[PDB]
Amino acid sequence: GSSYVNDFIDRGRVKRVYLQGRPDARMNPDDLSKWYVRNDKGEMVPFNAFA
Amino acid sequence: IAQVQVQNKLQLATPLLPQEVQRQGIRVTKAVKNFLMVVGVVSTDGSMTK
Repeated sequence: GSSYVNDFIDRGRVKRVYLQGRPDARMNPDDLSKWYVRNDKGEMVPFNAFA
Repeated sequence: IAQVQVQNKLQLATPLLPQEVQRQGIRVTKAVKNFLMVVGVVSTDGSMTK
């Protein structure tokens, strides 16, 4: 899901900033295993390891 | 009812305003052009400052 981060001026008018994943990286249930979450020690942890 | 309509349309105005303008809160007051009376105090002995 998207998330309103903050605003930005555009052509002298206030517009906002969203951020998601790519449109081809959330389409399948198998595409939800690309997203890696950071361990406290430093390295990456896969998402089908626990979820 | 003019103040009612002004801060009715201001509610629709406020989402496009920045987050900080929303967290601060903006105020709506009936405007009067003239000043009726200026009430002011002075210091006779020169002791206490401005």
